[PDB]
Amino acid sequence: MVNVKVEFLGGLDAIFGKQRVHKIKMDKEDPVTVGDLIDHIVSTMINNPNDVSIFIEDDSIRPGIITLINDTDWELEGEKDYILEDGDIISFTSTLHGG
Ligand SMILES: [Mg+2]
Ligand SMILES: [Mg+2]
Repeated sequence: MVNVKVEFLGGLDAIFGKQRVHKIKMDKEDPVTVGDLIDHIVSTMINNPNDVSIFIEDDSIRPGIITLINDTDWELEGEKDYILEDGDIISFTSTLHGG
C-alpha cells in the first residue's frame, strides 16, 4: 500500500473537476510504479471518458505534458518505471514546451 499526491497543472485540473491536488491511495503491494499510477488515474479519476485523450495518447502521457517526480524531471527517475514511495508527489503540467 502506498500514498502519494498528484498535481494537475497548466490547466489540466479542468478534466479533474477543477481540483488541482489529489491524494491517492494505491492499494497494490509494492512495487507500485508511476505507470501503475497513470493507469489508476485514467481508470478511476477521469470522470468523462472524452477527456482521457487530454491526459494520455496511445496509452502514454500526452505530448505536451511535463511530468515531475518530487520536483525532478521524470527522465532522471526512470519515467513510468519509477517506484513510488509513501509521500511522493507527482505533478503533470500541460504546456507548449512539454515533452
Ligand atoms: Mg528541492
Ligand atoms: Mg529517497
